[PDB]
Amino acid sequence: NSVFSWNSKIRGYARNGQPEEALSLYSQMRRSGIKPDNYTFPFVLKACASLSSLKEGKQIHGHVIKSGFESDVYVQSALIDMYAKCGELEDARKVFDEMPERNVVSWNAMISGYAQNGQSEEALELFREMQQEGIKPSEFTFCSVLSACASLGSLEMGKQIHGYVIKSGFESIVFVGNALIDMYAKCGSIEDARKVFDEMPERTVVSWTAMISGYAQNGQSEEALELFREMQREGVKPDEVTLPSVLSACANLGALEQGKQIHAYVIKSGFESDVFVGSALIDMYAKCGSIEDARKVFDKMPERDVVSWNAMIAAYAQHGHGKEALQLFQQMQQEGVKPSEVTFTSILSACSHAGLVDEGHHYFESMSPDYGITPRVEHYGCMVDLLGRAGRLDEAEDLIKSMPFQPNVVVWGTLLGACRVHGDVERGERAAERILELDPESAAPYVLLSNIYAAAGRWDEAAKVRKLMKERGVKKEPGCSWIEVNNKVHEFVAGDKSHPQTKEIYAELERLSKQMKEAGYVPDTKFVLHDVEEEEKEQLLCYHSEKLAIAFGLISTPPGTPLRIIKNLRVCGDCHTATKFISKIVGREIVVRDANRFHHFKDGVCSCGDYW
RNA sequence: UUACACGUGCAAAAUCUG
Ligand SMILES: [Zn+2]
Ligand SMILES: [Zn+2]
Repeated sequence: NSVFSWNSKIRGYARNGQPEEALSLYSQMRRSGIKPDNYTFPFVLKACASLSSLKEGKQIHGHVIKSGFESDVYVQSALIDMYAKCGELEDARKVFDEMPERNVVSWNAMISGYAQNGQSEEALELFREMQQEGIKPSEFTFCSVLSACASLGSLEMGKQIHGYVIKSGFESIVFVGNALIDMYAKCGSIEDARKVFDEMPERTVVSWTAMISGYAQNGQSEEALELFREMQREGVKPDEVTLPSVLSACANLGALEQGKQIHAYVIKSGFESDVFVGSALIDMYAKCGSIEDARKVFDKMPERDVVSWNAMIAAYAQHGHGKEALQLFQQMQQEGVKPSEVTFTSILSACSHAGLVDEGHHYFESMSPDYGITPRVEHYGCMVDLLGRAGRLDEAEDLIKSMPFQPNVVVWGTLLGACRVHGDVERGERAAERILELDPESAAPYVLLSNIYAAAGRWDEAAKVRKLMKERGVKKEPGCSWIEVNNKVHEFVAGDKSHPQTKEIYAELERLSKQMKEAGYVPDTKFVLHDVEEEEKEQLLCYHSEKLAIAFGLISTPPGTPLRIIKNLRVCGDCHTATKFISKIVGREIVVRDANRFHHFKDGVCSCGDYW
């Protein structure tokens, strides 16, 4: 044929997404005796960068040398991109440094090469050199350096780039705007991200995903879910990257139903084999009270990274299956998956909630010797949690002081919560004091100390701690348990008499306590922390938040149906005993969550073995 | 005049009285 005919065929396949066809035609063209020129090399090199075929890229680079195209800006810039997309920033920089003449694209190719290979600062440094040479940026430049800002978190740098974008007339480019959304979220300004998102003239799925990820990562899970529904309302179809962030919001909200819907979408749309989708699925099921479904997703997973293992390890940890979490960590090492810091936080949390004191000390002490993992403040908080639940409050406080980190509200709150369980009034005062200096607005140290005093019979003291809370304007979030029945969650506080079906819920509670009394249940009043006679103390135990949520569940669901209840507070001992009696009385498996840990009541016992 | 583009999931604690 001709060089034009060969170039047009190669050009078509290189930009269409058929890099091997472009390279096969390159070989046939060379065998044919047709000499490729500067209109062949950029598209053939583009195909190499697409396939990351470094060996062929150097082969074509050799052809460029022999053909005498070393001074061509198009050929050299394609060489920069090829080496950069092949993970060879050194050779990409050597091409860039030796170009006798470059343009914006050659600068963009090198800057994108740095930013795309975990090299965000050398990208910004080259971008700053670009101003000193008076090179006008393009939409590609601003899109690439905004991705570097997002990775580094420099908001003031990105604020300057956003301004430069507007002054350069690129604010309506969908790529540039998508970068601004991701940058602003990753830099801590979710509001500036929403402003760019709202003012956008055109929004792809990347636009909706970057906004939703920014919300779910920032705690606003109700809003990421609302934008997911609004995205479907506008006819935008989520890809395989949208659902992981969406499922992470379902896990935070206990939206077991919602998360089930996404799983059906995942099956229908062929995303079932994606690691991110699988890791988000096991995390969703676990945080929603279904360790069984979480294990099923982990089993069927065709491929697993360290996050998929860490998610299932944290799944067992949160559900009190400490031993099972430790078997998984061993198969991780046998299957050649190195443990991260997130791995050790999860297995240490598993040992804490399951009482594996010996094993918890082993993995913690062996975390840095036998593994490159160095201790974060989260691993020490796990140890304070482990010792606190084992009753070793002296070792817990001594670890807090000797900690190579500055103590926080979590690590002292762990000790304070443990003092509540074991009745250490003195240590409770000390722990509550250190929390108030760290944060004076947290209502937890007040109610905790008020509960500690009231448990000790120090009513006058407890009244003053409650008095001091009301005068400092400290507001506490109501302890409540909710239960999803027919896609409608149902919130219940202790002694709640505001529910529509209150009289049938309470009559059910009366019928239940009748059977519980015959089964041998005797409520103790030492667990009631109110200075009230015995007649109302047993009545107060009867109407706790989860006891209302159970009573509503078994009057609105068929008999024998498993019930799930999510609370924001730890269950007391007598209510843990009462739910054990209820589990066999009603013939159901009742899954109740504390602040984080899950209980499983079945056939008259709980999976925690009365250790939580 | 070719070449250069953006979005990912897994981290320890506490509120039974709002
Ligand atoms: Zn209770
Ligand atoms: Zn239990």
